[PDB]
Amino acid sequence: TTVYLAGDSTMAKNGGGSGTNGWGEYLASYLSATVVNDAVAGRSARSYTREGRFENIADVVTAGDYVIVEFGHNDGGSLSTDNGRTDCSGTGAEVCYSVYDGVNETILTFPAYLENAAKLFTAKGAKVILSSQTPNNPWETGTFVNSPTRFVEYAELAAEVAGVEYVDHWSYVDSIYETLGNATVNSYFPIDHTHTSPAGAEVVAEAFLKAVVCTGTSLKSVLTTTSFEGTCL
Ligand SMILES: *[C@@H]1O[C@H](CO)[C@@H](O[C@@H]2O[C@H](CO)[C@@H](O[C@@H]3O[C@H](CO[C@@H]4O[C@H](CO[C@H]5O[C@H](CO)[C@@H](O)[C@H](O)[C@@H]5O)[C@@H](O)[C@H](O[C@H]5O[C@H](CO)[C@@H](O)[C@H](O)[C@@H]5O)[C@@H]4O)[C@@H](O)[C@H](O)[C@@H]3O)[C@H](O)[C@H]2NC(C)=O)[C@H](O)[C@H]1NC(C)=O
Ligand SMILES: *[C@@H]1O[C@H](CO)[C@@H](O)[C@H](O)[C@H]1NC(C)=O
Repeated sequence: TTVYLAGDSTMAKNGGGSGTNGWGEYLASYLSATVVNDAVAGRSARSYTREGRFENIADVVTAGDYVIVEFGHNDGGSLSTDNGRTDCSGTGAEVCYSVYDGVNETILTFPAYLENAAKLFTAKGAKVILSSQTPNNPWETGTFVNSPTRFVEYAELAAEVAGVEYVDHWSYVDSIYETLGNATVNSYFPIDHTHTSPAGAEVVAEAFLKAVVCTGTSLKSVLTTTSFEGTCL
């Protein structure tokens, strides 16, 4: 059994550089399956699709494998000044067109990109888990602010439409950050409000596993332990 990870710098090996790391690097210790971290810094559901990265996973994934997909951090912004990451606005079959990198690109909505990827994998017999994005430092201002982005609800909507599983990674990380407090959580963000230090990445990976155990996600089958702090919800 192999577990494929698709995400951005919050999940990727080496995080966003400068001594930060991604949560995907701390999962293997807790699973009895091989973990393949295909997350890449700076990608959105759009650019990950355009670069052929979902396709690459589709080529090698087999029946029984898992694929965890988590995007959102790089999916917003303005299409007016196209950075190549921003998805088309909307929750369904809306299409946007923008010239980027020498191509008049057809751009889909965030849910559509995730639904299309889920369909490719599911048809081959893989188990897909769509996960909401992790939060930027919620204590950046000295007080706790719970402010989910639109991509948290979109990931949930996508899983529902594609018929796959959903793990609310956002809520589980924000719940543990709230309890850890201001000083500790700020220490997890060494250079900006997005990229976690190795300790923050470990806490973020544990929060994903807490969410899996609490919700009864299929990944439960390859977990080596259920001893993680925090509570269900
Ligand atoms: C929530 O938790 C945070 C983190 O624990 C609390 O903030 C810390 O509070 C302690 C105690 O008050 C501060 O420690 C003091 O620091 C001063 C020196 O002044 C400061 O210098 C810091 C270092 O600067 C360098 O490093 C930075 C990081 O790499 C870099 O960005 C700089 O360019 C520079 O190279 C600096 O981080 C700090 O900035 C903060 O304060 C400014 C106030 O004017 C503000 O503009 C800025 O946005 C930051 O908030 C400040 O310049 C020492 O003289 C003193 O002895 C003591 O060690 C510590 O600096 C704070 N850290 C941070 C990250 O803010 C915070 O109080 C808690 N919030 C609440 C509401 O409780
Ligand atoms: C991109 O393609 C769409 C649909 O084919 C078209 O309407 C639009 O004008 C094209 N963009 C440019 C800059 O030509």
